[PDB]
Amino acid sequence: APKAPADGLKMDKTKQPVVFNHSTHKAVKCGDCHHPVNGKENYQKCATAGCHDNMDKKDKSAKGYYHAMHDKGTKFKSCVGCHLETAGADAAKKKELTGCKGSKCHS
Ligand code: HEC
Ligand code: HEC
Ligand code: HEC
Ligand code: HEC
Repeated sequence: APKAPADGLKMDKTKQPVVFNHSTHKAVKCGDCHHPVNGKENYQKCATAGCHDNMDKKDKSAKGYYHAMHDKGTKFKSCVGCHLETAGADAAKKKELTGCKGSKCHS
């Protein structure tokens, strides 16, 4: 059994880095993010080679890193996708959780 790491993890593959905290996602099952691949939940970094390693922000295939982090209608919920659902009709929360600028993701 893997262990949830400590808060303050940096997602820094790009020029727009994001801090991910596990302690704020306790309500979400590990497997919802560290999703099955070949029938087993995979705990490798999302951008591991052969994973979401296409750094072209325009790509919409499963390989696209930007895509996996931001899109709706994806096989597993994206950061933004889940956050949208979470905020509901609350404009303040929408800003905080889904804003492109001045949000909890991107200052
Ligand atoms: C989505 C909301 C997540 C849930 C729920 C959990 N984790 Fe997570 N974890 C997530 C991210 C985006 C990252 C960073 C990965 C990257 O590419 O930077 C992590 C990181 C981990 C790690 C470290 C992996 C590494 O750096 O090699 C581990 C071991 C880990 N997470 C385990 C873990 C467990 C045990 C969880 C449930 C209790 C869990 N995660 C939930 C996103 C999300
Ligand atoms: C390689 C071993 C991977 C790792 C580590 C992570 N992902 Fe993944 N992801 C991978 C595949 C092969 C696929 C398709 C799975 C399938 O059954 O089709 C996915 C899919 C996604 C999706 C859906 C994309 C879409 O529908 O267009 C998302 C949103 C996603 N993956 C996100 C994600 C994140 C946040 C991860 C790190 C915590 C991560 N994946 C790890 C391969 C691999
Ligand atoms: C649902 C399946 C989620 C997914 C996938 C991810 N996040 Fe999330 N996030 C979720 C909830 C329910 C909450 C708390 C909402 C609240 O304010 O009440 C959060 C919160 C965040 C935050 C703010 C708190 C913090 O940890 O600073 C951030 C910055 C955040 N989430 C980032 C984030 C990223 C980078 C994700 C993809 C890798 C991601 N979330 C996925 C629910 C869900
Ligand atoms: C957290 C829930 C996010 C919010 C809200 C938005 N984005 Fe994001 N973004 C997120 C992550 C996890 C990442 C990758 C971090 C890393 O560097 O590893 C990003 C990155 C970007 C980038 C960089 C793309 C590139 O140069 O490769 C861009 C341009 C970006 N994000 C744009 C963007 C927009 C337009 C958003 C509103 C719709 C937005 N982000 C919100 C997570 C989060």
